[PDB]
Order: sequence, then C-alpha cells, then structure tokens
Amino acid sequence: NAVELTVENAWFIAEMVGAGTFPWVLAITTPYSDEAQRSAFFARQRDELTQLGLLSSDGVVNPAVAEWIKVVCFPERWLDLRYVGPDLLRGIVAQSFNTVVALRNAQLVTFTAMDIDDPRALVPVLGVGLSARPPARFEEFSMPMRVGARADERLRSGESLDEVLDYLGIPVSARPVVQAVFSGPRSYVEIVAGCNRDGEHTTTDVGLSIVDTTAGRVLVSPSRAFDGEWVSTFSAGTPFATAVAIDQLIANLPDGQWFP
Amino acid sequence: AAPIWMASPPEVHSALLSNGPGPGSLVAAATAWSQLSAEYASTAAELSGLLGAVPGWAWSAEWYVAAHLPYVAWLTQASADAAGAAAQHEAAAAAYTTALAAMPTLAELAANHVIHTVLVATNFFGINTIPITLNEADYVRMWLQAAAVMGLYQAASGAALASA
Amino acid sequence: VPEGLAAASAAVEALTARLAAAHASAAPVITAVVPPAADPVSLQTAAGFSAQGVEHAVVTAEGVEELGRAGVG
Repeated sequence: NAVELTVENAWFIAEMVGAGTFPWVLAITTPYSDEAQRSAFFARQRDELTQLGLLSSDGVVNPAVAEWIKVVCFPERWLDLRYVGPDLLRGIVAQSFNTVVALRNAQLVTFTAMDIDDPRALVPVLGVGLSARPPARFEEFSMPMRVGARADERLRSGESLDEVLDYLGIPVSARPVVQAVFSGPRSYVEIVAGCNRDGEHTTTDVGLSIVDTTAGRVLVSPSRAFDGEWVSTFSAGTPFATAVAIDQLIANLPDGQWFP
Repeated sequence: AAPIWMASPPEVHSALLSNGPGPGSLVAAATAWSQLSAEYASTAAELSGLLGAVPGWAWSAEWYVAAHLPYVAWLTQASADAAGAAAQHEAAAAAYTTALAAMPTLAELAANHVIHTVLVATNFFGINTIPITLNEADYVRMWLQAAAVMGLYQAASGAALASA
Repeated sequence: VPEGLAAASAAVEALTARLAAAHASAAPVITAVVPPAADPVSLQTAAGFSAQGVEHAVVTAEGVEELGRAGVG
C-alpha cells in the first residue's frame, strides 16, 4: 500500500508541506525556470493532484503522504540507491521509528512506508531493482580495492578480461562467475550510507554492492584495514550475509550501526 | 523577467556565459567615464578662475561673471556621479570575470557524462569505490555551483547597477 | 558685445568647447556598452548602463548650453 507520482508532481508537494529540497540522488529539480511561469504550474499541479485524490479540496495534502515526504527531504539516517541494468533506476531509504523508501525510474517517483522489523527486511528493497537471481556459490576471496579499481580502469581503456582476472589472488572456482558480470545481462547497485546528526551531514567513504549476474547473486562487502585502506570480500549473495554486510558500512558513520 | 537558476542544468548556464564579447566593453566605458570625470573637474577650476580675465577696470557689468560661476557646483556634482559610474562599470566587469572563472566549463561537464557511461559499461572490481555515485555527486556539485554563481552574479551586478 | 568682457566672453566659449569636445569623444562609448555574455544578468546590466548613459549624455548636453547662455544681458 503506497503511491507513485512524477518528478514535477513530487516537487510541488515540497512547497505546501515545506520539506524543502529532496535528496539529489533522486534528481528532483524544479520544473519551471521562471516565476512568470509559476502560476501556470502552481495551478496545473494542484489540478493534477486532486485528480489522484492525494490533494484535498483546496490545498490540504494527504497526511499519509505528507509524512512520507518530510522523512525523505530531511532524514536522519539514509541509504543512497543507484541501480544499473541495461536505463537507470535510483532511490533512497530514509528513516526518521518509521522508515520510508522512494524510487525514481527516470520519470516516476514511488514512495512506500516500511518498518524497522529486522535486518532481513531490507534485502527485498535492495534486491528489487536487480534481476532477482538466486544466490550463486563459489570460493570466497578478498582483494584490495584501490588496486581492484585500477583493474576496471584498464578494461575500459581497451583490455582483455581473461588475462587480468588471473593476475590477482583469484581462485579457480570463482573465475566463471566473475566472467559473467562483465557481460550484457547483468545488473548491480551501489549503496552509500548517510547520517545527519550535526550541523552538516556525512556519507561513507565506500559502499556496499550486490550484483545479479547469470551465475547468480554476488555480495561485495568492504572492510577497513589497519593502514586506512579498503579491502572487499567477494562472497555469495546470501540474503542474510548482506544484512550484516550493510550494518558494517553504517558502523563507519559516527552514529554507528542502526541496530544489533 | 527574473529566472530560476535551479531548474536549468549547469550546461546551459555555462553556455550563455562562456560565449560572448567579454567585459572589454564595460572597461571601455569605465575609462571613458573616468576620462569624462576628469574633464568635468578640470573645467570647474577654469570656471572658478574666470575672473582675472577681466583686466584692470573690473569695475559696471560684473553680473556677467556672477552668472557663470554658479554652474561650478553643477560641474562638481557632474564629475562626482561620473567617476561613480566608472566605478559601477569596473565593478560589473570584475563581477563577470570572477563569475566566468567560477562557472564549470562545458568541457568539464562534457567529460563528466562520458565517464558516467563507461562506468555503466564495466564496473565490478572497483565497485566499492562507488564511482557511479561520486561521478553523479560531482555533477550535482557542478549543478549547484552553476546555480550559485549565477545567483551571486545577479546580485553583484544588480547592486553595481543601482544608482540613487 | 561689451568692451572689457571680450576676454571673459572668449573664455566661456573655450569652456563649452572643451566640454563638448570631451563630451562627444566619450559619448558613443558610454551609451553603447554590450553585455559581456548572453546570460540574462549581463543583458539587464548592459541595458541599464546604456540607459543611465544616454540620460546623462543629454542632461549634460542641456547643461552645457545652459552655461553658454548665461551671458544674455
């Protein structure tokens, strides 16, 4: 039970509710580019929103939704979402008790209210934009990241993939699965945790990522090292090993993880 | 009419501003108002020194010089708001040059989007470096930088135009 | 023309001449200022600087003629 709308619809609600500016991951900008065109849309939007019912007679907005926007514009602890699949879908997971999630498929913002039930209740919403593959199995290994980011920089500058995935601490059982992610039918997402308990707000230096390729779902959980560097494990896409792989990322923030 | 700087991407803000004659037209007036202000003043001292050209018998009809002198006050107030306009123009010119150097380039914005497409192509190993996010976060930065610079250039140039 | 005021008459003529010379030399440049760019701010200020430029160029044009006509009696 929720509701969807467009980017121009969404922004108008921020003007009557007073939430302000949306998170820029949603890319919800202002529709019109001159106050001379303001009345045209101040009158066309209130006209379209009463057709959906969420906007009452004159200017009153639906309370079940006016709550969903305030918690999104100014949250306390959020989780940026950026799905990629051949077309990009992106949203945010806000919390303020209640938790409201939003998604924008390049034209349609869709809000939805969730709960803080358990660490396992978040694996659907982070695996709904993917292709919903079953978790694969392979030999887990952890390679340095700042060197692993140099690998992808070669592939994109014209480099072969089979002669570089061996120049790592690569096993033999995991070369078939890492070869399927550099293909057409594959999708991934980048998760960035954020908190706003200061005069400013902060996000994480790195982020969690899951990939639904042909071989199956793949978890990619980073972890801090002793020298301040980042190393990431490539494990199976367990819907329960991800719930712990994320509170790790949230621990990097001065507000600590959300719940044990 | 007064626009909104946020609805428009930085690509358009940088396009209008990057391409133009330049502030050289403003400074060409500043050095003409300041040249003009110096001649409004120089002629006031000649007017106040109008006497003495009456040789000996200053005597009769002194009403002649008595009627030209009052205009020396107009020449001083004219030399004032002239050198003020030279300051108004030179201010807007510096407002432009500093706003142009603070606007993100079209080529910068260009190189941003080409990086965003190749990240979509191949991004598996270096995926916890979150390049997709930091490349968009660099765009929204340029988005807000462009909108801020214009909002400030509107006020900086809106106050230099003011003249009581 | 009077007797001793000839020297004074020639002087005010050299004053109005000195003004109009430097007044017209800088007139076509203070009134014709182009916006350094296409953005609406540059367009609005370049119009204003030309507006208060032409108004100043005609008020001071009358003032110079008002000065020459001071010696009427």
